[PDB]
Amino acid sequence: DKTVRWCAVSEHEATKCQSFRDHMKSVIPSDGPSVACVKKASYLDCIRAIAANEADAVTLDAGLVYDAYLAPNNLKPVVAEFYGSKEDPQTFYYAVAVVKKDSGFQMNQLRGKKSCHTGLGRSAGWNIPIGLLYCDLPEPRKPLEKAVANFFSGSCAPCADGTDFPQLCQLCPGCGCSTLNQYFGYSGAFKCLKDGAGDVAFVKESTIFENLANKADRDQYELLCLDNTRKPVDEYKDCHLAQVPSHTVVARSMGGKEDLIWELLNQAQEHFGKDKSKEFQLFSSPHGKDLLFKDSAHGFLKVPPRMDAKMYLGYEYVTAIRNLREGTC
Ligand SMILES: [Fe+3]
Repeated sequence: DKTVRWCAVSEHEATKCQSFRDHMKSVIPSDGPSVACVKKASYLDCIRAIAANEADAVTLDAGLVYDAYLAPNNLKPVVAEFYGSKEDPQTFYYAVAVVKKDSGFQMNQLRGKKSCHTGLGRSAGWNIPIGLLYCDLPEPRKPLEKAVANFFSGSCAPCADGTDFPQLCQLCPGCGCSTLNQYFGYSGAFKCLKDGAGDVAFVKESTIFENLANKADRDQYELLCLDNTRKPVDEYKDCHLAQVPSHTVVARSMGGKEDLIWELLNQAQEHFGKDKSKEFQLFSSPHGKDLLFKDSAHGFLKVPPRMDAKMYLGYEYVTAIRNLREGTC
């Protein structure tokens, strides 16, 4: 019993959140957990809000989970999304590089091309691809934003500083850090490529399938494999950049309501999980893609007692992120 203040980032998420609140009210008893919606302009305002006791929960891509863990925020992962199916839940997904068929370039010929990123600091859209290309970048590689802006001939990296690094917002003026920016997130990064703004889109394995329903339309796209070859979009298991940890809901370390957060989400997935309700869907919405939780998610799993961001993410991934921030070739 009692309120979980969910942090909605911008308009579309705020609308889905208010719908969430309302449908949970209709099914959950007077003594069950309820939802309140707090709207912020970016995921960063959400991390700050939670730390400052203005909100309680927000789902973050694993790469952002690391930053949220850092002081002075010190937030921790409490609930994780899982993909695949309820039968064989996957707590990881694949980072892939989508390109158009016959565009004539491999992963080793990305210099000078235009790039579409989900957002600065995110797993598939930034950490993995930029980590792999790091030494191919021109010195000085610090700041990273400058070396990246100089490698490609223009990009859309939502949440990046357009003032200091304009080329990083060339494909999406302003580098908006929410769904208000049409080239934000997985589906936004894919639109950026489909529209012809960029040459490559750093997204996950399900993105193209979530956007193009016909196989004939998807046959016009390919994946860049690490062995400097290309494979069709269905062969991502044999052509991906890396496997990354699933998105996770984070909360305060003190007075964080993690029990209530789990109680709310567990009930939520039961009533509004995949194929559960005709009235409301937790993992989809007429208002946009990946709002509050990823559309590709099938449910939630509780994170073990007192697990910190570092242990949750793993040694490898945390090293990848570290090596990107300082990093020596
Ligand atoms: Fe992600």
